[PDB]
Amino acid sequence: QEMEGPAAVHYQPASPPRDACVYSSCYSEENVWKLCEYIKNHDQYPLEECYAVFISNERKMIPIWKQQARPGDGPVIWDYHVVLLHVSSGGQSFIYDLDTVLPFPCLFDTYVEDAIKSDDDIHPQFRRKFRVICADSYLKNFASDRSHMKDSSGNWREPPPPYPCIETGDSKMNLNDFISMDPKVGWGAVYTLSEFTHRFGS
Repeated sequence: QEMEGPAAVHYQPASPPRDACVYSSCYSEENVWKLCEYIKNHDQYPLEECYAVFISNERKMIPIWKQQARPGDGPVIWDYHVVLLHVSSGGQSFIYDLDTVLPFPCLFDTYVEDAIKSDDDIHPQFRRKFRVICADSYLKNFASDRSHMKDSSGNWREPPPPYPCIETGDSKMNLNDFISMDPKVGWGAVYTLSEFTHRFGS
């Protein structure tokens, strides 16, 4: 036997269940934005406890396991993927990934163990980096005109979300500044996988 060294065993989700959330496949940056907006307006949790987390790397090829786009034990290779992180007040973190087959939400350590896995034996050009943006900053600064989702003829590669493009007073398109893992670009903090787990893991 081993006991753990606050637990949040009665943690109340910051969002509705998965199937009740606004969602479009291949627009996880917007799916997470919409979760942030829900949390802002629901007055249950301080928005500052929440973060948008972009996952990508220099070559824009990151494996993520336990993804609904590929059922089974293999990974999806994304150019980037976005999830929501809630650091609950007691210290336990939860990941909200509308594309995972893991629970929604999922304990942070379980998400890292099963969906991310170790980079130790991964070919180095697939290794994962994480850009962590305060949810308040994400709502204030993110903008996407969806121009990255069109084919060479200007038609949609994947059907867009059924509402107007997210824009701010300052920008109509800065998605590349969130996908980038250059800490001199954009908002938030950039972590390697081990830095990310060191910072938020139990």
